[PDB]
Amino acid sequence: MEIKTTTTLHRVVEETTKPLGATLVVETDISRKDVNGLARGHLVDGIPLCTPSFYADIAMQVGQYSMQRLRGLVDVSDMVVDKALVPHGKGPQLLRTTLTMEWPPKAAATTRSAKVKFATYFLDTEHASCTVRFTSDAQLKSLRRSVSEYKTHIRQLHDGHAKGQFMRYNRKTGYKLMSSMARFNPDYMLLDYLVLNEAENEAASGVDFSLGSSEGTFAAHPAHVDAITQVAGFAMNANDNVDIEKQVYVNHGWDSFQIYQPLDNSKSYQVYTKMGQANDLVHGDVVVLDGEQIVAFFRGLTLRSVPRGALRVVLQT
Amino acid sequence: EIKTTTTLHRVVEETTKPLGATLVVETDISRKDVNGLARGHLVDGIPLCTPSFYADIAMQVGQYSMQRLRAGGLVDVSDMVVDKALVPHGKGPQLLRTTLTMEWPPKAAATTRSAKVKFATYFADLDTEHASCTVRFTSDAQLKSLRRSVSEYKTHIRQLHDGHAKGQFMRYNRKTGYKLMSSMARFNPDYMLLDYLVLNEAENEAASGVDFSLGSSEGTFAAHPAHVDAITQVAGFAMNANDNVDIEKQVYVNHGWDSFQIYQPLDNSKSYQVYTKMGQNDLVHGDVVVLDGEQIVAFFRGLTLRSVPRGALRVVLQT
Ligand SMILES: CCCCCCCCCCCCCCCC(=O)O
Ligand SMILES: CCCCCCCCCCCCCCCC(=O)O
Repeated sequence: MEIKTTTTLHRVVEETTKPLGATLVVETDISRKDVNGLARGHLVDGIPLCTPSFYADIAMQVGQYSMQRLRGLVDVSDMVVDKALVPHGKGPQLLRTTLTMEWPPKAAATTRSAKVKFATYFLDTEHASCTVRFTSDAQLKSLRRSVSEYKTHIRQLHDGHAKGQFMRYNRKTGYKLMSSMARFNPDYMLLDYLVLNEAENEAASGVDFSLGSSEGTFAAHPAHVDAITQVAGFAMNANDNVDIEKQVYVNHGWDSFQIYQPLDNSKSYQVYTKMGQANDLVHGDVVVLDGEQIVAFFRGLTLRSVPRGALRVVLQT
Repeated sequence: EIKTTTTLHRVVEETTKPLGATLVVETDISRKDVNGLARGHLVDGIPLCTPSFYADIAMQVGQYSMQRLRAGGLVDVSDMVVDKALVPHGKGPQLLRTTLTMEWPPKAAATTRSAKVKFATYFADLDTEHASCTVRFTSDAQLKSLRRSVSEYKTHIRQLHDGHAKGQFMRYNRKTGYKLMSSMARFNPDYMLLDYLVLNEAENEAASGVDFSLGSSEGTFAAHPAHVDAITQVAGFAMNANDNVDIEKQVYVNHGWDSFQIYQPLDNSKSYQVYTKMGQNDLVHGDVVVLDGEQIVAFFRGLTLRSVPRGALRVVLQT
């Protein structure tokens, strides 16, 4: 019955079932040595930051649990990041995840979504929220039919590079290109290579999870998931016309995220995205493949253009 | 005469004698017409004067001394050694004094072919000794040799472009290249003159198009500091842009060079082709050639870069 504790889910604070719904509150001390390093995924202006993928992992966990006890794909949807979470590492820093569900009398078994909120307590700060959904395989089946199409897009990008049309970045050079904006926890530096067609903010990347350490138990390793979103972040910020000393594209959230095959830390995967031009926001889909197999998919991944200076000022505040 | 220019403000001392002579000139790097120019690179928020700044002044005091001791010449800024960083504070006057000294037999001075030059800052009524070099009134032997190798340099350049066209080498557009180096150093906009650069990392070999029309370069000079620094930037980028070089830990910085000659004016409206093969203690060296189509424009022989810890660099500059 009880939910399994993991590297990213440490304790159950509250769990109460009710006739018209239920509530599940879990806790994670992001200062604990087995997870503190992981909670510090990005580094901006010397300030450590927790990535959206961190919340997504916990969401999948409390979602998969809730879905299994009222009765198989869990979609971490409508992800919204409101305030940065800085893992200070000075004693306990409790991140509380609250999941809530509602349903008509004796109809709990048909519930297909739940609201999730993420906030730290010493209330400290409300950081993010999302809606976990127990979705259908309609999208998966659709993606499977488009596999050859994605493969062709990927192939065309490599052919373009082979003709000197698009840039191909080796891992260390790509991270170097982004280094004035942000540095990454070594365990998060999983992009092996990336071919970028700047004209369409379109990229094909090889992500190799064997390039980092990922010990622990998770639903979806935060480093693996963040790596997937990094392909889109790089596609935007690596454009010749984007001056990262003045304006940069940062994570905002996403509309939908589904994983169909476990994210193996010994394997490499192919990631493809065409973000496009796009007010203040840009959005696009990101697909992950393992050869001919559909592994995961972000629908509506959203990035926001913000002043580099303002970003710094806020983080330093 | 010793015409004053944007980088040479006034004569502090000039004494000619039987066994030689001395020429001391002064440059207030805070003056509005040259202050921005003296701030070529920015490392950890600290502005830095580039070696090319000294080279410009050296060419000036050198050309002057040369044309003066003769009844009529290529000036080589050789043995350039940069000892201490020069940080243009912009807090009032900052006097950079250039001292040139010559020596010769009692017979005739018209045969003098070199002069010692030193660069150091002094307060208003010594601050730090920054660099030194030996200006030489050289022959055209090297120029003639370089002209015979033009087709060879052209082929190296062509091969780099052909490699890129096959996906073998990286080609960096101007802004992307500066972005790649931005965590290590930022540049005065007038110094961001590299239009594109094709790099063969295996041999730290690069072919770059430098376009002087990409920056502002108003004023009078012998060799504009931004133009000359841009030439050396091709080699600096070739080294620091290697995938195996982690600029968060180690970086290749300017050290100086053995020889530098300019054969054609460095026109601020033109673009030029720059080629270097730096190849593999803590020092690396190589030659850098500048072409204008089929014409040899300039040449650095023995340009030297030094590998230094990124953090140590920061600590030193902050001090
Ligand atoms: C082969 C390329 C390797 C380099 C990959 C770099 C990934 C860059 C991702 C840019 C987004 C990071 C910006 C941090 C701010 C934020 O999103 O909250
Ligand atoms: C097309 C490429 C454009 C980018 C050109 C970047 C030139 C980088 C040069 C690296 C040397 C700069 C290091 C400063 C420290 C020093 O030399 O004293």
